Amino acid sequence: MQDAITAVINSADVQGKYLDGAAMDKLKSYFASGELRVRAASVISANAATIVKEAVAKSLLYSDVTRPGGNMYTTRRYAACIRDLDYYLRYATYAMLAGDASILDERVLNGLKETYNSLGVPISSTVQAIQAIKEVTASLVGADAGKEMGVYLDYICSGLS
Amino acid sequence: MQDAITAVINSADVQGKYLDGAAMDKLKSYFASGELRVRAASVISANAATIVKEAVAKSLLYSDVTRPGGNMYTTRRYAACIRDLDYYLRYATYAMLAGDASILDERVLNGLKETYNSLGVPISSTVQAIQAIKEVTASLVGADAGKEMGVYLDYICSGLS
Amino acid sequence: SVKASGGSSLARPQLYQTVPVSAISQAEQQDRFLEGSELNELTAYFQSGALRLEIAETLTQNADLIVSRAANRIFTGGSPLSYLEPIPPGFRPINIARYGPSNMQKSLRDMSWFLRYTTYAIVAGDPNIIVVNTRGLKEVIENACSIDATIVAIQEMRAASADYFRNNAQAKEIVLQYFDILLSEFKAPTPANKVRQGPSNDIQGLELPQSYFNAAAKRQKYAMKPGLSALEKNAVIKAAYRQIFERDITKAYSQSISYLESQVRNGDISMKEFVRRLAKSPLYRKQFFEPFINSRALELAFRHILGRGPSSREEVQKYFSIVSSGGLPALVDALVDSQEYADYFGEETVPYLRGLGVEAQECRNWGMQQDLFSYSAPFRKVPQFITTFAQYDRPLPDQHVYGSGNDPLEIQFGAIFPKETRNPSKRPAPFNKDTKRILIHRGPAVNNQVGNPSAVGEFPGSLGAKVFRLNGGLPGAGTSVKFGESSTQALIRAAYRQVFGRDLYEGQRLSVAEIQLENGDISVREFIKRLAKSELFLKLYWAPHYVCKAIEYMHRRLLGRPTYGRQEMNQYFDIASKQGFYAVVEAMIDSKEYSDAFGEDTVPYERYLTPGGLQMRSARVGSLREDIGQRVDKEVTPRFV
Amino acid sequence: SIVTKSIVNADAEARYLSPGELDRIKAFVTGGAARLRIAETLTGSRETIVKQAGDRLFQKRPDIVSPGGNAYGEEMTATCLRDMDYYLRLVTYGVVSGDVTPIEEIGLVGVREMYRSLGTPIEAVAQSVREMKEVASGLMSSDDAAEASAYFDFVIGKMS
Amino acid sequence: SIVTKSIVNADAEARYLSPGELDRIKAFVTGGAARLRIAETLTGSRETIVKQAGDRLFQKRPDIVSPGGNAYGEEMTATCLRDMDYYLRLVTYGVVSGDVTPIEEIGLVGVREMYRSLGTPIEAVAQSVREMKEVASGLMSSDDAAEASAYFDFVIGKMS
Amino acid sequence: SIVTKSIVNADAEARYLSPGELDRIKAFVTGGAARLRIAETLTGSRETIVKQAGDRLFQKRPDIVSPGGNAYGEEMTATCLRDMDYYLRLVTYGVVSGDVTPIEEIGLVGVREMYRSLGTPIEAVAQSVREMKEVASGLMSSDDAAEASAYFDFVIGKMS
Amino acid sequence: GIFPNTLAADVVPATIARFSQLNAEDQLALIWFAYLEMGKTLTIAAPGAASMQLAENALKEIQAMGPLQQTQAMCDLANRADTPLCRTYASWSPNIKLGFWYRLGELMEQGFVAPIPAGYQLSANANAVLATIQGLESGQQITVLRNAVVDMGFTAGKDGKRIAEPVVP
Amino acid sequence: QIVWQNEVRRFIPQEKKLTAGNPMNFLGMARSINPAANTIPKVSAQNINIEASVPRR
Ligand SMILES: *[C@H](C)[C@H]1/C(=C/c2[nH]c(/C=C3N=C(/C=C4\NC(=O)C(CC)=C4C)C(C)=C\3CCC(=O)O)c(CCC(=O)O)c2C)NC(=O)[C@@H]1C
Ligand SMILES: *[C@H](C)[C@H]1/C(=C/c2[nH]c(/C=C3N=C(/C=C4\NC(=O)C(CC)=C4C)C(C)=C\3CCC(=O)O)c(CCC(=O)O)c2C)NC(=O)[C@@H]1C
Ligand SMILES: *[C@H](C)[C@H]1/C(=C/c2[nH]c(/C=C3N=C(/C=C4\NC(=O)C(CC)=C4C)C(C)=C\3CCC(=O)O)c(CCC(=O)O)c2C)NC(=O)[C@@H]1C
Ligand SMILES: *[C@H](C)[C@H]1/C(=C/c2[nH]c(/C=C3N=C(/C=C4\NC(=O)C(CC)=C4C)C(C)=C\3CCC(=O)O)c(CCC(=O)O)c2C)NC(=O)[C@@H]1C
Ligand SMILES: *[C@H](C)[C@H]1/C(=C/c2[nH]c(/C=C3N=C(/C=C4\NC(=O)C(CC)=C4C)C(C)=C\3CCC(=O)O)c(CCC(=O)O)c2C)NC(=O)[C@@H]1C
Ligand SMILES: *[C@H](C)[C@H]1/C(=C/c2[nH]c(/C=C3N=C(/C=C4\NC(=O)C(CC)=C4C)C(C)=C\3CCC(=O)O)c(CCC(=O)O)c2C)NC(=O)[C@@H]1C
Ligand SMILES: CC1=C(/C=C/C(C)=C/C=C/C(C)=C/C=C/C=C(C)/C=C/C=C(C)/C=C/C2=C(C)C(=O)CCC2(C)C)C(C)(C)CCC1=O
Repeated sequence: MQDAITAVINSADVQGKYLDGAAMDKLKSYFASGELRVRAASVISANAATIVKEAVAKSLLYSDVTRPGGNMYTTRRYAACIRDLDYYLRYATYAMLAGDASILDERVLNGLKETYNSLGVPISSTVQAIQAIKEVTASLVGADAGKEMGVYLDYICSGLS
Repeated sequence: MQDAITAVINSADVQGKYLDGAAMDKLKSYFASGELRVRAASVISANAATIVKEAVAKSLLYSDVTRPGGNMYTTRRYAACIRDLDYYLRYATYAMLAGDASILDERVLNGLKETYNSLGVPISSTVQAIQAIKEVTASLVGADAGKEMGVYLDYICSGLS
Repeated sequence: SVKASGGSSLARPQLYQTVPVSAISQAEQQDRFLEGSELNELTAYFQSGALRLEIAETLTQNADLIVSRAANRIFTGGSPLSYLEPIPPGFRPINIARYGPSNMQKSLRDMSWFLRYTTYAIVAGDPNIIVVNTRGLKEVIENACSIDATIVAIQEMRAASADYFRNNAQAKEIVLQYFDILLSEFKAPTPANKVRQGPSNDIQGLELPQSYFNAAAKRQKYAMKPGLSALEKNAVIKAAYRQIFERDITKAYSQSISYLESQVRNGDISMKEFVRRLAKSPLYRKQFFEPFINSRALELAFRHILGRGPSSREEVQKYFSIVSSGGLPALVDALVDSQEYADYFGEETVPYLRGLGVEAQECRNWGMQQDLFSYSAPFRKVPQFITTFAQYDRPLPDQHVYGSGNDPLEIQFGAIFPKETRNPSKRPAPFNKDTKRILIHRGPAVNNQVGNPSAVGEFPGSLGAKVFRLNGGLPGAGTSVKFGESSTQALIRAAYRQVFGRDLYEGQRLSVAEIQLENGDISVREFIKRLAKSELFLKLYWAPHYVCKAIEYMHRRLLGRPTYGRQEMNQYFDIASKQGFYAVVEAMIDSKEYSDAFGEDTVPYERYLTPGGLQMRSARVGSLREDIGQRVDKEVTPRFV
Repeated sequence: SIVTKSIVNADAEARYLSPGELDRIKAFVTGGAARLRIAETLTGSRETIVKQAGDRLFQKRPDIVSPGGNAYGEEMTATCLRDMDYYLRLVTYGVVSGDVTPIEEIGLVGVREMYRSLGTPIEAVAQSVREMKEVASGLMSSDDAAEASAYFDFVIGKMS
Repeated sequence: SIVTKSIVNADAEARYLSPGELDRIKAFVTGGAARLRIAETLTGSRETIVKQAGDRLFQKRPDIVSPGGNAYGEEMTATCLRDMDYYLRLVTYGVVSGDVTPIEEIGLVGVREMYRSLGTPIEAVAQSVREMKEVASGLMSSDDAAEASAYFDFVIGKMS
Repeated sequence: SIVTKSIVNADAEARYLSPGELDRIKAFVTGGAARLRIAETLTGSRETIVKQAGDRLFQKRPDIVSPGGNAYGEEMTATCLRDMDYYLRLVTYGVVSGDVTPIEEIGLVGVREMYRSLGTPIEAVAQSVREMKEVASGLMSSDDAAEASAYFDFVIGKMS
Repeated sequence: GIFPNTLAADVVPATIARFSQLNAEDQLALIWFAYLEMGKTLTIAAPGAASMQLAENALKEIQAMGPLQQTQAMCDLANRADTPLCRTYASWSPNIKLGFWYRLGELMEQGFVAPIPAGYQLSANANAVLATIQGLESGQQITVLRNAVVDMGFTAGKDGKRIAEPVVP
Repeated sequence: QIVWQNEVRRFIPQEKKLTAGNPMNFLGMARSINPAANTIPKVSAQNINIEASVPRR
């Protein structure tokens, strides 16, 4: 994967040119936002389980997916769904810390759509659950950090779309 | 393995007490020596191959071990001896950084004497080569960090005896 | 002779399968209690047991008649029963006189043996014994025994045996089914042996008769497939954890890597890739890499990834090089990507311990693999494969004849031996009755009694230990300030330090012996004999130890040297068997060598060391001489100075 | 601690520590006075933290100390507070170490199996750690309170 | 970078960044100003460093530029100094990133194989890197020079 | 116990247990209810036995609780009573086992070394055991008293 | 060394805690006046029951330094100050420390060490604590004094204090 | 009735609890005995005549 810093390094090294004013500006921009990224990651780690719980309460429970015939019916499948959601949250936190969506594109979005289609995981309800996670995280971490997390959660949702 | 910090924590935990003044003093001493430890480790890493080279030239070359019938005869055996010295230097550096010899017992010494006896590796020659490593490292790293490295190299030597 | 031993532990291959063993092993190999399935099998088998024992009783009672009917149908021209130890087109009766007495004996024995093993199979509830010992018997006996004749005899025995069971279709059906299995298996041709080819040129190829595999307990095999039910996938993952980590750490400690499990159960990664990533994980690193030196870590890794221990010196050499170069990831990658791994487990199958009964076994790593497969393997830290393989190629080590555990530390006081079970380190070597251990004299080398047998007793001077002698006269042999009190008491305390290693606590000294020595009534030899035979010596140094450990420590204290080999050890041990501790002490102190080395006035002392003891003393940094084991360059001032 | 973590990581790869790892150790070593200060604060207020947190917990979840609860009795309540004190001590270990490894190795590996065997509800233990976190944060500055709350919430998340 | 390494470590254990890891990241990213200043110094004065290092190298090891040597000739010297400039670029990348991963994966994994193919003495290349380190240090402040010395030493050691 | 001492003797001569040793073990076995009654009586009233014995001792030997005496001071007297408690417990073990080996191996081997190092007058330790024996004998019947007094006498002799 | 009685809610721990409440001046003056009270109302000393050789050298040094240096050394002992002699003092057992203070008092009474300032009078709280100690038994008194002087000198880890008693110039 | 408030108020650290063999366990008993120290004995080695006072049994 690449974070912001290594992404800049790769972009420069492809052309064999030293770090210039533009690359320096990007690196400074990432270096400035590090404190906010780290604090948002700390908060997200503090309330990961709570975030997932509230998200599923808002988006999934008392729906079709939870009743017999729904794909969140059995306890095994409910646990699998909660595990998918906290995986999404944790990898979104990774991407936000790195300031780059590459980690999502490989260690999360690699055949995931094919897997869900083959197993019958409803993509629409998964997207709605991730949107609930986005809303809860934004309300719990702030506005700027909220949209920073929302960028990567939307990246995951688009990867599933 | 345990480092100095974990060593003091575990000595407190086995008795089920909080960290008192003496333990805090030990932790302060380790934090005060950490800068010197890191600098010495960087220096040793930069010159590891040179350190072993000069120690071998100082102790083992042009002696019995390298002539036909000596344990270092044949290129395979020469290379094996060299990389045993590389092991000892790397693990002594680990122990110096940690300020604790626990790693040496765990990943160097436990069963090494029996292995050398089964292979017929001369132990006294190995100790002399390690002492040469100590002298070269001290000349490269300084007197005090050299003494600290000597502590763990001598620990390895005593474990071999 | 062979120069090393990998150890030998009792091996118990399964001779045949029985219903309780089948069910209990089915539960036990999965690390769980017996469930409804296995318990129900046990209930049904136990219920049928009464009927089965009835069948066995009736057949053993009438075995004579059944065998007689078989022998009469099969043989012609005489009475086969003179000495007891549907029709194939080619069947013809066999003549007793022509066929011969030895072959007639084998015919009758084989018929009775078939009936006996049929009753065994009835009782066991499984025909596995019959299949095992009958598939391929035909080819074993074609050339001296008629196959048509044997078939007709077995058919006659089957009919006669079933004739006793008009009861109902419970006894008759069982007897008929087991005899039908016997018939079809005797008619079977010999199956090919299972070949275990050498993965490389340093490992030999082997083969195992298929009957041996059929008898042994079958290894349960887990394969991850996309279509398995969720419960089956759970069982497969648990098996993978049991293999790689040696137990179910998820059940025990909730330790798990969830994303790897999700990937493998989805089919994103194969079981091979799952094994690769699990064995690289910090969990595996902490449990089976960090606690061990690389030499032992690679042996454990071979267990976990290939289901076997190292096979040769070359293999351990190669893989220790690999782990030296690239550490744990390189080791795991080399093992998992090996042609051998893919040959056995492929992409889907969880690795399994192969060992005895699953395939042909090698002699060269027999004991080491026995030890490696034990659940106590993680607590052996000393490498066992590199050590044993290296010792094969070299002469006998410096070691007690009965093993390394019988060598105490050569310290001033204390009888410290390695404990066989604590941090297992045993190093068996085949010393025959005539070997002699090379000992290092504490003194001038040329005074070693091997090269200079008349040097015995020559005091070692500055090169050896201090020697205490009652050379001066004893006091009262009135007046105060008689100087002969300090020397005699120094000798008494020296004798205590020699026999026990250190001085005793107050109240422990044998005061009567001391006064009887100080009064000239006994000699120094007699006093040390009293010390050695004292109840204190028994409690300290004889009682708490293996008999031969006690003898070895005794020999070191009294004769000042370890034993040379099996001759001394055997004589003292035999005395221990016959007479006991006091007689052993007597034998040591009344021996000729004691008299030669120590008279009636010399306190014993350390006269010799093993190489290990000397190395312990003289190889430390503060005691290691500068000229030992290294090139000493002469330092000269530079010529330009 | 970061020192052991990096040493283990390097050892598994048969290599010396990279310059980045050594600089991380350097930064951790320099920034140790604040950690020791937070730990000294926590250990100074030990009994107060444990008692206040236990009072809050038993107020919030009376079923734990009512009939049929796992903590019902003079000895059972004392044992529950003893566990609270254990986990406070581990949190101080984590703060001093600058790492959660001492906490995890002493009191989180297999904790679910232990408390399942004992019959204790694990989520109530997590609540107890939450109360201890609140009490401890009340006695510290905002930065120090957040630094300690990091380890408190690590324990809480692992226990629920 | 240190951030990617920490994220990889955390993902290997299926967990969020620990409080200690987050503290290390925060310390690293607050110190980004010094790293950027050192990188700017190396970038702006690349020509002086490479020229002086090459001159001192050729004076120290004329056999390399002597007839028969790999660097002999105008074009061979131009290529050799191009390589030295490339390694300066790698050093600046490493200084900015906080670790040696970019250097490792751009121009140091398999260096021995490539130069053996080309017949170039790896000893001489490491010596050239040493000359670059000396010139850059003399051109820069003591703390900054020491900071760059770690990455220069990593390049030299893995190139020897 | 007696079984272990007899076993050690029989094994030291490479022989099975003799008729005499067997009958001795048998007698210790079947007549084993009185031993446990004596042990229970000694264990029940350990507080009073040790307190009364200590009072008697300080009356007989006030020097040890006077300036320059080992037991001078509250803490020193507390430790003295603790030592007496140790010896009473050991006496009970000896009574139960039908042998003096456990007493010997727990509190007599090297006892003179320990008390010489501590500065404690050992004869006063034997006197304190004398007081404990007297009190315990007052607390039991005649035959039980004799049986306990034998082992108390063993301990007293070993410090006299 | 020997186990100290610190907090038990009894007369001996209570008096020990009270002595710990007193200032450095109060504590040092209290032990001086207790020394003057030893043998009549407080328990006598028995220095043969302490390995006083361990203190010998230290005492010699005190008997060699000048009167101002002597008073400063005693003040340093009472102030928990970090000096070589304070560390030496702290390394001893309670009996040795108490016998060391006893020998200091003997020397002052004999003049070899700087005496108390002329016409000095004990304070209120210090006198109350001293009267309490006089009210206790001999064994209780020795325990109280032992625990009084055990914490003097310098020991690493522990720290604090703000008042101090520099000199009497 | 069992009241958990009483136990909470009565909390004691585990490591501070006395275990077997601790001489602190005999502090109460030692106080109760209250051993009587001997009186300050007035002895003067100067005024003793060794030859006369030493027993001549
Ligand atoms: C009753 C003894 C306890 C209790 C129950 C309770 N459950 C919920 C909500 C849900 N329960 C389930 C469980 C299952 N769904 C299944 O399909 C199966 C497998 C056969 C099980 C066991 C689920 C999935 C939910 C979510 C709701 C949904 O249907 O989507 C609640 C409501 C909680 C809330 O706050 O919303 C309750 C009350 N609660 C107790 O206290 C009892 C111990
Ligand atoms: C000559 C063509 C080149 C050369 C040679 C050179 N070698 C050494 C030193 C050693 N050479 C060996 C070699 C071997 N030992 C073995 O066991 C085997 C297999 C049989 C080999 C090939 C060893 C071990 C040494 C070390 C010295 C010793 O034997 O004790 C030197 C000396 C280097 C120094 O600085 O001391 C030299 C000069 N050198 C060249 O330049 C030629 C290309
Ligand atoms: C060099 C100073 C001396 C020397 C060394 C030497 N060693 C070997 C062979 C081996 N050394 C090891 C060592 C280790 N195993 C571990 O797990 C660790 C702990 C980190 C160490 C250091 C091993 C396992 C081997 C065996 C490798 C193999 O299987 O071939 C040799 C070669 C022996 C041989 O027969 O090939 C040599 C020469 N020899 C000297 O004379 C020097 C004093
Ligand atoms: C929850 C919002 C929805 C839901 C989820 C659900 N998913 C599965 C099964 C799988 N999910 C994954 C995804 C991942 N595994 C990984 O390792 C990672 C990368 C970090 C991801 C994103 C996979 C691979 C599977 C298959 C294997 C496995 O089960 O782990 C299920 C179970 C499906 C089944 O048929 O058993 C469920 C229930 N389901 C819903 O209805 C929600 C909308
Ligand atoms: C005291 C500070 C610690 C301690 C000590 C302790 N040691 C033992 C037993 C032995 N000690 C030795 C030591 C030596 N033998 C030698 O030859 C040398 C050099 C001369 C030494 C130092 C030995 C061999 C033993 C065993 C044999 C014997 O004791 O005679 C014990 C007793 C253990 C037992 O029950 O066997 C003890 C208690 N213990 C502590 O707790 C202190 C930290
Ligand atoms: C001579 C060619 C080389 C040499 C020899 C040397 N040996 C020793 C010491 C001993 N030699 C032996 C050997 C044996 N004892 C036996 O019983 C047997 C079996 C028949 C053998 C081979 C022993 C045991 C010793 C130790 C002393 C003793 O004799 O008991 C030395 C002295 C070492 C010292 O440090 O004193 C030496 C010098 N040394 C060389 O350099 C030659 C190549
Ligand atoms: C029985 C027995 C014993 C017990 C022995 C015992 C009980 C020993 C107890 C001995 C005692 C009570 C010693 C106290 C000495 C006090 C001194 C020297 C203080 C001087 C103060 C000064 C100079 C202060 C001056 C001052 C300065 C300058 C100021 O700043 C202003 C005022 C102020 C006054 C404060 C032993 C322990 C030996 C052994 C065991 C055993 O059983």
